[PDB]
Amino acid sequence: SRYDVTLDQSDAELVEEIAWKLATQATGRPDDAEWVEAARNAWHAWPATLRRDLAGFRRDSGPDGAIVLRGLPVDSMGLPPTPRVNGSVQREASLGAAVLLMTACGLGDPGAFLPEKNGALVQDVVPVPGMEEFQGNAGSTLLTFHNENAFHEHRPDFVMLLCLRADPTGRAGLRTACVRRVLPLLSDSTVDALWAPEFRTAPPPSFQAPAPVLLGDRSDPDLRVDLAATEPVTERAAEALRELQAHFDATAVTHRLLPGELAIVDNRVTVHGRTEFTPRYDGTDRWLQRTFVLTDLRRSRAMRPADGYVLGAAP
Ligand code: NA
Repeated sequence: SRYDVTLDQSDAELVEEIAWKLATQATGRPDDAEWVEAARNAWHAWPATLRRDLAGFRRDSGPDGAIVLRGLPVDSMGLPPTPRVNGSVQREASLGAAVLLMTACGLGDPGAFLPEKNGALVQDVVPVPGMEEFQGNAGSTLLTFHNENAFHEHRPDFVMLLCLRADPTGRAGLRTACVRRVLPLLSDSTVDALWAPEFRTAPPPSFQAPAPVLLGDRSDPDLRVDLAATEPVTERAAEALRELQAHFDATAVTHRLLPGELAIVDNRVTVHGRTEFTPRYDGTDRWLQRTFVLTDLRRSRAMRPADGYVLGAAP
């Protein structure tokens, strides 16, 4: 499958060399524009095979709206214990930051939101004691299906998750479900409901009108939904969300990520969630790093002071 790519040894070694050079030699640190520039330049040193694979995915993300790359460099011997604080981010140069920011610059540009993880471009996904029930990075209860930052006009176009350390307990898996798999299975009444402006997705409290869930083309729509946050404004809308959830559940691909695996989710067409797990809280738990990609950074300029990578309020 061209949506499941394992790097061959030659390509894996080259990307490792490139990532280490960026991580150790580039001036500044990942959130600095000069480091993102070094990452952009380093991306273009990647093997053509992988650049072609990513370009193909950007053009058409396929029936599941997701790709996984396996065999990317991660510093397993050098990895510290899994962080255990909420809001954990990667401010220092590292191999994980190098891989994520290079790939972001290949697909578009990286971006982040000031009210979420303090606008860091590379964010940790790690379980935190006391946050078990949270619908977010720090939680370990079932994470309900959603588009990332569904409320936001400039929500991520892609969400990238690089696995540093697998969940040792075997119960955690990333779940992705694409509107392309479910649209043909939905009832006419549900489809009609999802095109109507009868859903309210209010911003989270940290970020300080009724609209449709389905967007764009009738046969190949985008979608905008968060099954935790999106509120139906009518009864048919409520029924539509229940049917949509059911079909997401039935058609979702579930992935237990392993070190060196990079999952890239097309957030225009694919929702994601996560199964429940019981953290150990002993430094050995699941550790992903996450970076958002904007396919056209220019569109959010009004929200990006100094033409930076951190989106805040407009106008
Ligand atoms: Na998410």
